[PDB]
Amino acid sequence: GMEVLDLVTGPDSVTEIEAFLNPRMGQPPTPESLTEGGQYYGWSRGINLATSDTEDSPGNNTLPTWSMAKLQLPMLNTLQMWEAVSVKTEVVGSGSLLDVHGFNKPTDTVNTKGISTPVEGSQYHVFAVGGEPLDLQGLVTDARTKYKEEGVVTIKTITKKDMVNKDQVLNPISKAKLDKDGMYPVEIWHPDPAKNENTRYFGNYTGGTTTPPVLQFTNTLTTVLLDENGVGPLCKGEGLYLSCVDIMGWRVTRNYDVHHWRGLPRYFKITLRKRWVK
Amino acid sequence: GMEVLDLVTGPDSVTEIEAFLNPRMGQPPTPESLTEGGQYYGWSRGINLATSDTEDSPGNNTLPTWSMAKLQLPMLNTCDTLQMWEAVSVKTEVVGSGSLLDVHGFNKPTDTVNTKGISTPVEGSQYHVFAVGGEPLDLQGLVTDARTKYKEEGVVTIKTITKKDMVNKDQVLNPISKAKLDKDGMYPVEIWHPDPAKNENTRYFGNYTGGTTTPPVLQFTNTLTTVLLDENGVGPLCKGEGLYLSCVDIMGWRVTRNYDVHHWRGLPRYFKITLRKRWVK
Amino acid sequence: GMEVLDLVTGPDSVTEIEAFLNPRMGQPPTPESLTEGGQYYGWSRGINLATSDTEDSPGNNTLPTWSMAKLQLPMLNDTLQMWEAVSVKTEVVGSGSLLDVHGFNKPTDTVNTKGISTPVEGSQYHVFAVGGEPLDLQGLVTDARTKYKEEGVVTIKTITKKDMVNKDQVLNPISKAKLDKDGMYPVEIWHPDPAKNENTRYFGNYTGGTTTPPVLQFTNTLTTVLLDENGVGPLCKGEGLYLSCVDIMGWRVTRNYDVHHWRGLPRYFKITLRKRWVK
Amino acid sequence: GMEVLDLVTGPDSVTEIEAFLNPRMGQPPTPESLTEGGQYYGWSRGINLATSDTEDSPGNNTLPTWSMAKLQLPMLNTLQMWEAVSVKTEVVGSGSLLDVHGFNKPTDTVNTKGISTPVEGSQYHVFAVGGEPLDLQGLVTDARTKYKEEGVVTIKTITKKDMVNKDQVLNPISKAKLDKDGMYPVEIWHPDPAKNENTRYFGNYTGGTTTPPVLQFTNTLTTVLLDENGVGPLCKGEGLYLSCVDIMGWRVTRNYDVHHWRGLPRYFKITLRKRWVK
Amino acid sequence: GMEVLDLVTGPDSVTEIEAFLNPRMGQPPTPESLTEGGQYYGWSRGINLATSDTEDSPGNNTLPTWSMAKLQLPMLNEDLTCDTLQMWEAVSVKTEVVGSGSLLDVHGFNKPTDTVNTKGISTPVEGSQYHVFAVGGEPLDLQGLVTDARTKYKEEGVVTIKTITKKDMVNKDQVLNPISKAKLDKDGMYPVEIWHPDPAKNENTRYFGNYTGGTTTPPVLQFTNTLTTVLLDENGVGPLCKGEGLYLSCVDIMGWRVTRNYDVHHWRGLPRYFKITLRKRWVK
Ligand SMILES: CC(=O)N[C@H]1[C@H](O[C@@H]2[C@H](O)[C@@H](O)[C@H](O)O[C@@H]2CO)O[C@H](CO)[C@H](O)[C@@H]1O[C@@H]1O[C@H](CO)[C@H](O)[C@H](O[C@]2(C(=O)O)C[C@H](O)[C@@H](NC(C)=O)[C@H]([C@H](O)[C@H](O)CO)O2)[C@H]1O
Ligand SMILES: CC(=O)N[C@H]1[C@H](O[C@@H]2[C@H](O)[C@@H](O)[C@H](O)O[C@@H]2CO)O[C@H](CO)[C@H](O)[C@@H]1O[C@@H]1O[C@H](CO)[C@H](O)[C@H](O[C@]2(C(=O)O)C[C@H](O)[C@@H](NC(C)=O)[C@H]([C@H](O)[C@H](O)CO)O2)[C@H]1O
Ligand SMILES: CC(=O)N[C@H]1[C@H](O[C@@H]2[C@H](O)[C@@H](O)[C@H](O)O[C@@H]2CO)O[C@H](CO)[C@H](O)[C@@H]1O[C@@H]1O[C@H](CO)[C@H](O)[C@H](O[C@]2(C(=O)O)C[C@H](O)[C@@H](NC(C)=O)[C@H]([C@H](O)[C@H](O)CO)O2)[C@H]1O
Ligand SMILES: CC(=O)N[C@H]1[C@H](O[C@@H]2[C@H](O)[C@@H](O)[C@H](O)O[C@@H]2CO)O[C@H](CO)[C@H](O)[C@@H]1O[C@@H]1O[C@H](CO)[C@H](O)[C@H](O[C@]2(C(=O)O)C[C@H](O)[C@@H](NC(C)=O)[C@H]([C@H](O)[C@H](O)CO)O2)[C@H]1O
Ligand SMILES: CC(=O)N[C@H]1[C@H](O[C@@H]2[C@H](O)[C@@H](O)[C@H](O)O[C@@H]2CO)O[C@H](CO)[C@H](O)[C@@H]1O[C@@H]1O[C@H](CO)[C@H](O)[C@H](O[C@]2(C(=O)O)C[C@H](O)[C@@H](NC(C)=O)[C@H]([C@H](O)[C@H](O)CO)O2)[C@H]1O
Repeated sequence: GMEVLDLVTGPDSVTEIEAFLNPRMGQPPTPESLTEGGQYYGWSRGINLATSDTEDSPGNNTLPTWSMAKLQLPMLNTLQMWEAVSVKTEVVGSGSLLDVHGFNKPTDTVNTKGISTPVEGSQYHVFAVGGEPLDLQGLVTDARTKYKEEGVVTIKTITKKDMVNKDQVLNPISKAKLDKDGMYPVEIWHPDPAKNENTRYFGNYTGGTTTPPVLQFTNTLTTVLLDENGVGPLCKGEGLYLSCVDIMGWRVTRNYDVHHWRGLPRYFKITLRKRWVK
Repeated sequence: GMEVLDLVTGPDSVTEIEAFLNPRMGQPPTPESLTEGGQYYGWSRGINLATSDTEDSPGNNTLPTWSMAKLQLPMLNTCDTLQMWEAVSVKTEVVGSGSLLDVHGFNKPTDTVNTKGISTPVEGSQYHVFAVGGEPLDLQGLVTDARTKYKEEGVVTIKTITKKDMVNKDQVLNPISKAKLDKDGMYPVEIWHPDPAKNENTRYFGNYTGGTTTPPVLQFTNTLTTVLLDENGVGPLCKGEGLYLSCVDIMGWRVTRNYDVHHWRGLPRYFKITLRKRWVK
Repeated sequence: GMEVLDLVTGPDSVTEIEAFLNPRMGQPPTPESLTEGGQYYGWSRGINLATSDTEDSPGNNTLPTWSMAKLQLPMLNDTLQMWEAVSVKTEVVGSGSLLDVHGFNKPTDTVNTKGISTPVEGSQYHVFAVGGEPLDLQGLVTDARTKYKEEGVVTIKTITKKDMVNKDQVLNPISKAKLDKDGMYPVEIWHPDPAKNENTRYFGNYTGGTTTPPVLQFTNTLTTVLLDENGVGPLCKGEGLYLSCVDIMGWRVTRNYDVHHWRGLPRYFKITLRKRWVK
Repeated sequence: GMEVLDLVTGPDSVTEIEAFLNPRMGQPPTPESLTEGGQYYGWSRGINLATSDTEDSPGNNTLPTWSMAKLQLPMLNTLQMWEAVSVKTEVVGSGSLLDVHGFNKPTDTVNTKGISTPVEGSQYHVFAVGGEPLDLQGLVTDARTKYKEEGVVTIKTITKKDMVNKDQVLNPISKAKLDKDGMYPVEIWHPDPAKNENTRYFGNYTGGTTTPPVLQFTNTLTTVLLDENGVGPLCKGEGLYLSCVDIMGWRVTRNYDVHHWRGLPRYFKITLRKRWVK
Repeated sequence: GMEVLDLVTGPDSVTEIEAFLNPRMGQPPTPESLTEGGQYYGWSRGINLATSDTEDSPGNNTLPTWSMAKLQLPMLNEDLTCDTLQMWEAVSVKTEVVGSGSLLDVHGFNKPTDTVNTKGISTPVEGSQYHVFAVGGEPLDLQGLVTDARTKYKEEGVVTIKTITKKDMVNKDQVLNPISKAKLDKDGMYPVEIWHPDPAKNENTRYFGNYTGGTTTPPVLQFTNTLTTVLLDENGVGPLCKGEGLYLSCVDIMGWRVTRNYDVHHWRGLPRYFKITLRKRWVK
C-alpha cells in the first residue's frame, strides 16, 4: 500500500458515496421522547459553570464532541486501494435559526416582548475526510478542569494520569485518534497538524457571546482532496473516515440565562477511484 | 432521456426568459387595501411568541415561505433521439435595497428618551437563497423545535408530509422528512432547506447571517452571470419543458413602537435565464 | 444601431471624457450663503419623522436623490458610427473629510457632553451607472402610504397619476421611470431596473444599520470594463452618454433631539470611448 | 519626456531606494522632552470641540496632516528618465497597540478597573508614489470651520478667500499640490482623481468611534506601478515623491474622554528603471 | 553564499522538518505545579495598569513576547573554500495555529455573562488579536516602536529598547527611530508591544502578520493541513540558511479572558506548528 502507481480503469473503477453526520452537542439521540430529554437533541443540555477557580466540573451532556463515521467501501483484493478524490460537503439547516417565535430570552426583557433571541455567539466548523481515523492533539483551556472519567474520552483517558500544565499549550504526549462518534470533546481535541498524512481537514473558529452566526451553502462547490502529488487519501482496509463538528452558537433561556449549544448536521458526497499500489 | 448528447444548433435553438418572484414574508398579496392588511404586503404580520416551553404556535402570516415559479418553455419533440431545454446560466438580482433608506417612518425611533432621532431601519437576521432547476427544488426538513405547533391549515410542514407529529430527529437530519418545493408561499424557510442529497437537476446557492440588530448588506449589478453547467458541462435539463425558479430574500425586521413588535422584510428577486436545446437519448 | 460591426480605426477613433457628479442629499446647491441654508450643501436637511402609522410626510429636502449627467460626445454621422463606452475609472472623493470629529455633532460622551463630535455613521448606499441612454428605474417603496410631495420630486404617483398600491412595496412592473433629471428621483423609491438597462451597466451596494462604521476605498489604478459578454460596450444613442450615481456615507447627528442629516460625497468618472461601425 | 520609448539596458539601469515616513498626527517631532510635549509625538494633542454651530476652531496640533518626502535620484542627462516600476510598502508598529497597561480610559468605568482601552475608531490609510507632487482636491465637512491661517495649508491659503458652500462637495477651484510634509490636513485635502496622471495612489477609510483597528503587514507583497501601457511614474528632474497617512484611531484619556489621534510610520522600497524618452 | 545558482539534485537533496513553538504570553513553562503558577501557562499573569500618566510599570509576566526557535539542518559543506557551495533553501511552509477549539470552554470561572445573578456562561476569550510568523535563514530583524517612551519596563527579564541602546527611550521611539533595532535571537524575551519585524532589513526572511484590535472583539481563526505558504522571492529564491541555521519566529495572541475579580485580564496565546520544505541550492 506504500508505493502509489497508476489509476485503475474499467467498470466500477469510480464510485460516489454519501452520508450525513448528525451533530453531537451533548444530548444523545435517545431518549427520543420530546419531554424526557429528546427535546434537546441537536443541542447541549444547559451549560453548568465552575463553582470556584479550582472546581470546574462540566456535565458530559454540556460538552460538544466530534461527529465521526467510518464507511466501508467495496472489497478490492500490486494491489488496489480506494482513493478519495474530492468531496462535496454542506452544513444543512441554517434556515431553522430564523425561528424567533420561541420561548428563548426575549429581545425586550423588561416587558417580555419583541422576538425570541435567535442562536448567537461562538461558532466552530471543521470537517475531515481520510483513509484512517483523524489524528487528534489535545489542548485545553484549563488543565485543572475535572472532566468525568466515564462517558467521554479526555486526555486522562489516554495518559491514565491527570492533565499537566503543558496541556494548556502543545504537549505532544496528549494525542489520540478520532475512533468513536460523540465521545471526544471539541474543547479538548484538535486536528493534529504533525500527523494526518492520510487525511485532509478544514476548520474555522469565530468567538464571542452575541456574534451573528454566518453560513453559506450550495450544491455547486467541490473540495479537491488530492495532495501536491495528485494523490488523495488512501483507504486502509477499504475504510473511509468522515469527521466533523458544526457549532452555530447558543440559545439562551428565560431562566438565569442558561445557554444551550446548537449544532447542525453535515452532508458529505465523496468521489473515490481505484488506485494501483504496491 | 438519461444520456446527454450534442448541443442542438439552428433557428431558435437558444432562448432567454425572465421572471421576477415577489417575496412571501407572511402577508398574502390580497387584500390589496392599504387599511385592511395590504399595507403589510412585502412584510410578515407581527411575530407572535411562544407562551411557554411547550406552547409555541406561530401564525402562518408570521412565517416567511419559499417563493417559486414554474415557467413553461417552448414545446419540443428520426424521433428516436429527443431534445430538452438546458439551463446554461442565470443573471439574478435582488431589487429594492434602496427602499431600506426610508428612516422617516413610524418604527421604533433611535432615541426612545425623547421619541426622536430616526425611524430604526430594517436590521437583523438575513437569508438569501436562489435555485434554478429542471424539476422542483428538493427539500429537507429540519426545525429548531420538534414540539412547535405549526398550523395544520394553509402551510406545508413536516407533519403534512409524514402524517405523523414531528420527532426529536427532526431537530437534526431525519431523512424521512423530505418534500418538493411545488407551491409558492407555502413551505416555511425555518422548516424546509435545500436537500444536498438530491437536487441533481437543480443548482442552489444560499447564505444566512443571524443576530438581532445586524446591519443588512446587499450587492446588485446587471453585469454578473451565474453559470449553471456542472463538472461535465451540462446545465439543469427541463423535464417536460418546465423550468423551476425558487428563492427567498429576507433582509431583517422592522420594529414597531408598540411592545417591540417585529415584522419580517423581504425583497423581490429578478431572474434572466439563458437556455439552449440539447439532444438526449 | 441594431447590428454591431467592426471597430472604427484611424485618427480620433478613441476618446476619453471625464466628469464629476456632486451628491444630491436634499439641500440644493443654492442659496450659497452659509447662514441661509448653504451650510447644508452636501447634506440633507434634518430628517423629519411620521407622526402616526398613517401620516408619513417626508420633506423633499430630507430625501437623497439620484445624481445624473448627460454628456455630449463629438458628432459622428447603411453603415453609420456610434460611440461605444469601453471602460470607466470611477472614484468617490472626500472620505478623509469624515475625519473631522471636532465639530458640534452629538458628542461621544453624552453624560458629560465631552469626547469627540460623533463622525458620520450608519446606512450607506453606493451605486454608479454608465450607459448610452437614461438609467431605467423600477419603483419599490417601504410604505405605499407614504405621502411624498407632488411638486419637487418625481415619485411613483408622478408617473402613474394615481396613488401607490400595495404591490409597490414589492415588484410592480407598472411603476417604472427613467433617470432623466438630476436631483429629482428619490433613492428610497427608484432602483435600477434589472428587466431593462440592456444599454447601461450599473453596480450597486447597500449596508444598513444606524451606527455602522462607513467604509470606502479609493485609487486611480482601478478600471471597470463596460463590455458585455459579446465584447460590446454601451452604445451612445444620439452621441449622448449617461452617468448616474448616488453615494451615501451615513448620517451626522445633532445635539438637538438627535436630528439626523444624510451625508453624500461626489463621484468622479473617466470614460474611455471608441467609434464602432453599426448597421 | 513627452514620448515614452524603450527601456534602457546596461550597468546600473535599475535601482532600488527605500525610505520611511513618520506620521504627522499633530504634535511635531520637537520638543523632544517627554514632559514638555514630546510624549505626544506619534499622536495628536487633545482634540478640541466646536463651542457652537458657528464656532469651530480646531487647534493645528489636533489635525493629522499628510506625510511626504521628495527623494533625489541619480543624475541622468533622446534623453533618459527614472521610471518607478513597483513599490513594497508597509505600515510598522501595530504590535505597539497591544499596550493595554497604560492610563487610558479603562474598560470598566464603573469601578475604574480592567485594562487601558486600546486605540480604536476611525482609520485612514493612503499611500502614493509619483514623479511629481501628489495633486490634491479640497473637500471639507464644514465650509464654516475656522482653520488657523498660520501653521497649516488649507483651502483659504490657496484661494486667499473664505471657503464657500461648494467646498463641502466637489469645487474644482479648491486644488493644491502636496509639496510640504506635515502641513496639509487630511480632513481637507484628498487625492485629486482629475489629475495625478504621473502618480499612483491607494486609499481606504473605515469610520466609527470604537471600531477595532485592523492591519496586515508582510515583506512579501509588491505593488506594481505600471499603467495600462506598461509605463510607471516618470520622475521629473529625477525627483521621486512619496506621500502617505496612516491613522489607526484614537486613544481616550481618563479626563473628560479627551481623544488623541494615533498614527504609524510607513516604509517604502521603490524599484526604478531607466527609460528612453523623446 | 551570495550568487545563487542551480538546484542540487540527487539523494536527500530535499528535506522536510517540523516544529511547534509554544506561546510566550507571560507565565513561563515552570513552575509546573497547577497551584504554584503553572495554571497560568499559555496565558499572561493579570495585566497591571499604570497608576498615573507618568507611572506605567508593567510586570514582565503581563507582557507577551516573541516565540522563536533555531533549527540546525544537516551540514552541507565539508570545505567552505570551494568555489561552489551548497546551502539549504526554505521553499515553502505549512503553518497552523493549534487549539482554537479550546476557546469553546465557556464553563469555567471567568466573569459571567449574567452579572445580575452570576449565571449565563463563562465569558470566552475576546479582544485584541495578533498573529505573526516568520521563516528565515538568520534571526528575524526587529524594529522598536512603543506606545509610550515613558513606559518603565523592567531592566531585567525582558529585552527592551534600553537593553539595546543602554539609554532611556526617546520620543522618536513612539514613531520610527532607526537606532532602535535588534534581532530576535532568544525565545520568550522580546515584547511584541515593543519589537516589530524590520521592513528595512529581513532580506533573508519572510514574515506575515496581522493585527485586530478592540476589547470584546470576537476572535477568528482558520486551520487546515492543505495550505502551503510559498517562501520563494520574486526571483524564485527562498531564505538561504546561513551556517545551516533555520529560524522560526511567531506570536499568536487570541485575546484576553477576564476574571470575576476587578475585571483582571489575562492574555491567551496558542501554539504554532511549522512544516518547512527545504532543498539544497548551489551558490558561489
Ligand atoms: C433535574 C435536575 O435537577 N438534574 C440535576 C441532577 O439532579 C439529580 C436528580 O435528577 C435530582 O432529582 C436530584 O434532586 O438530584 C440528583 C443529583 O444531584 O444533578 C446533576 C449533577 O449530577 C445535574 O446538576 C442536573 O441538573 C441539570 O444539569 C444539566 C447539565 O448536566 C443541565 O444544566 C440541566 O439544565 C436544564 C437541562 O438542560 O435539562 C436546562 C434547561 O434549559 C431546562 N429546561 C427548561 C424548560 O427549563 C432544564 C429543566 O430545568 C430540567 O431539565 C428539569 O426539567 O434543565 C440541569 O437540570
Ligand atoms: C386584530 C386581532 O386582535 N387579531 C388577533 C385575533 O383576534 C381574533 C379576531 O380576528 C379579532 O377580530 C377578535 O377581536 O378576537 C379574535 C380572537 O381573540 O386572534 C388571532 C389568533 O391567534 C391573532 O392573535 C390576532 O392577532 C394578530 O396576529 C398576527 C399574527 O398572526 C399579528 O401578530 C398581529 O399584529 C399586528 C399585525 O401584523 O396585524 C402587528 C402590527 O404591528 C399592528 N399594527 C399597528 C399599526 O399597530 C397590528 C394592529 O395592532 C392590528 O392589526 C389592528 O387591529 O397588529 C395581531 O393583531
Ligand atoms: C424653521 C422651521 O421650523 N421651518 C419649518 C417650516 O415652517 C415654516 C416656516 O419656515 C416657519 O418660519 C413658520 O413658523 O412656519 C412655516 C410653515 O409651518 O415648515 C416645514 C414644513 O412645511 C418644516 O417643518 C420646517 O422645519 C424644517 O424641516 C426640515 C426638513 O424639511 C428640517 O427638519 C429642519 O431642521 C433643521 C434644518 O435642517 O434646517 C435641522 C438642523 O439640524 C437645524 N440646525 C441647527 C444648527 O440647529 C435647523 C435649525 O433648527 C433651523 O433651520 C432654524 O435655523 O433645522 C426643520 O427646521
Ligand atoms: C495648558 C493650556 O491650558 N493650554 C491651552 C492654551 O492656554 C495658553 C497657555 O498655555 C496657558 O498657560 C494660559 O493660561 O492660556 C493660554 C492662552 O489662553 O490655549 C490654547 C488655545 O490658544 C489651547 O486651548 C491650550 O489647551 C490645549 O489645547 C490642545 C489642543 O490644541 C490640547 O487639547 C490640550 O489637551 C492636552 C494636550 O494634548 O496637551 C490633552 C492631554 O490629554 C492632557 N494630558 C494629561 C496627562 O492630562 C494635557 C494636559 O492637560 C495639559 O498639557 C497640561 O499639562 O492637555 C490642551 O491643554
Ligand atoms: C500575591 C501578590 O500580591 N503579588 C504581588 C507581589 O507581591 C509580592 C509577594 O508575592 C507578596 O506576598 C508581598 O505582599 O509583596 C511582594 C512584593 O511586593 O508584588 C508584585 C510587584 O512586585 C505584584 O504586584 C504581585 O501582584 C501580582 O502581579 C501580577 C502581574 O505581575 C498579576 O497581576 C497577579 O494577579 C493575579 C495573577 O496573575 O497571579 C491575577 C489572577 O487572576 C489571580 N488569580 C485568582 C484565582 O484570583 C491571582 C491571585 O490573586 C494571586 O496570584 C494570589 O493567589 O493574581 C498579581 O497578584
